[PDB]
Amino acid sequence: GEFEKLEALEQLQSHIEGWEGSNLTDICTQLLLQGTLLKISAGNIQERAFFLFDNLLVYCKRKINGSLYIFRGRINTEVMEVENVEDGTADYHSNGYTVTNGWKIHNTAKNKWFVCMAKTAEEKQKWLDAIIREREQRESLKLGMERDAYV
Repeated sequence: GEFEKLEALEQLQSHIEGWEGSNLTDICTQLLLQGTLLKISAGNIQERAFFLFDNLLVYCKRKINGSLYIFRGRINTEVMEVENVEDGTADYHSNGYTVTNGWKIHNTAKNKWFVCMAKTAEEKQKWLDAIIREREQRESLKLGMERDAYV
């Protein structure tokens, strides 16, 4: 049930070194998707492990020692926007490199944009679908609660 998932979250976080901020078991309940993506941010091109939880996106550098990942950043999905990027696009957001299977993420709390690229079109679609699902679940929960408070 819910409790075994929380234990799983604590275990997952134990594989991430240098964690910043609140713990996964305090704000999340599930993992929608994990995978490797190319991240282009502020002139830097870096491969990262991305984790999309309910309410939270985490990205890490890939690394008895249980550490597999090095914490690099997190975004509250409530303040995250996503914008499609069409294949063949090349501008300063991608350092002038041609983007394929890519998209942009806006961290609105830090007013910061960065580009993500997957290796395949199917993997890109999997990410876009998971981002949509995360947002839909979160909005459904929130609207339900507000409906309860309002009526």
